[PDB]
Amino acid sequence: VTCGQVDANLAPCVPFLTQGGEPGAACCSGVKTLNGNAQSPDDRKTACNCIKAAANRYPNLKDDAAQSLPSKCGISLNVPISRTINCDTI
Ligand SMILES: CCCCCCCCCCCCCC(=O)O
Repeated sequence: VTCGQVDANLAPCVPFLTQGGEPGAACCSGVKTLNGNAQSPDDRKTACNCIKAAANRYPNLKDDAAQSLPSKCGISLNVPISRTINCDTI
């Protein structure tokens, strides 16, 4: 896991994460790839920190979009999309 790969995976989620609505196929696919790549505790902690960085790019981030993404994509998300998560607890 690198932050560049996290950014690539989550890029198609940016409109949903910033405007609400539904994630869409490309976003759900991106998140499933990420979730697939966060296979170890280290990978998960690393991904968590990169996702937190990404989430903190957008002053207009919709936290409830972020919170609804796993249910809308049908996945158990190992690394939640959050601006404030402490990644040590992942
Ligand atoms: C369970 C994941 C396998 C699906 C692989 C690509 C799916 C992309 C569209 C995602 C929509 C959610 C599907 C689902 O997990 O039920």
